Amino acid sequence: SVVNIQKEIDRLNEVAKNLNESLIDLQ
Amino acid sequence: SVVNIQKEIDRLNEVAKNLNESLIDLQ
Amino acid sequence: SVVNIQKEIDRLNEVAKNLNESLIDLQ
Amino acid sequence: GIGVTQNVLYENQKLIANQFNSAIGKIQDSLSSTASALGKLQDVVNQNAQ
Amino acid sequence: GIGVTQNVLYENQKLIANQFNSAIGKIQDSLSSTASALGKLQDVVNQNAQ
Amino acid sequence: GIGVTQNVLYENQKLIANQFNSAIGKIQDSLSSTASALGKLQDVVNQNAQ
Repeated sequence: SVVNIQKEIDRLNEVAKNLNESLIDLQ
Repeated sequence: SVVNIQKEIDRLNEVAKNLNESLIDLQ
Repeated sequence: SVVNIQKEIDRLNEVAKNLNESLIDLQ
Repeated sequence: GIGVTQNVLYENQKLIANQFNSAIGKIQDSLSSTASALGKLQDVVNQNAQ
Repeated sequence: GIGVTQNVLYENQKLIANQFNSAIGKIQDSLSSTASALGKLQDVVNQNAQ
Repeated sequence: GIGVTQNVLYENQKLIANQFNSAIGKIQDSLSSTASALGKLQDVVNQNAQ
């Protein structure tokens, strides 16, 4: 049997990037 | 051999839910 | 085939520990 | 004067809270995705072992 | 008056810090659980390959 | 007096923001590591199935 977890992987990489938008701007 | 990681999975789903209690209430 | 994900595991355990340094000191 | 400064501090607090809540929501999604992927792997590893 | 407003802002900061620290603790637990699950999977995948 | 208290509150906000940003950076790294490990597992599980 094969496993398909690509949607989960894609989402983790997406959040790893878009957490940049949650950073607090010191300036 | 079989793998048993159900306790870890349960804990991840538990924290995914109970992080609701860590949210800051704007009101 | 074998899998090698030890560097990822090491990093997760490292961050689990060094997040202590990101805590806000109430005192 | 002081009321302007009070409001600057209050607006900062609202920004901190909104950014924090946004991050927590994204982290919650990530934890559900991690759990989902791990359960799928557990199932297939065990199916192939059997 | 201003001292009431100062205290409102300070209590908000204590709330922000306590909620943040609570979330970090839960996230730390989640990272340890993720690492634990991944190591168990690595071990069994490699055992079955061998 | 009030300006001292205003500055105490402002320094607290800068601390909260810096600690939060630090934690988010570490969590981002952790999510990339999790995704990386999961993709490696998916690949090898499927290779051994085939």
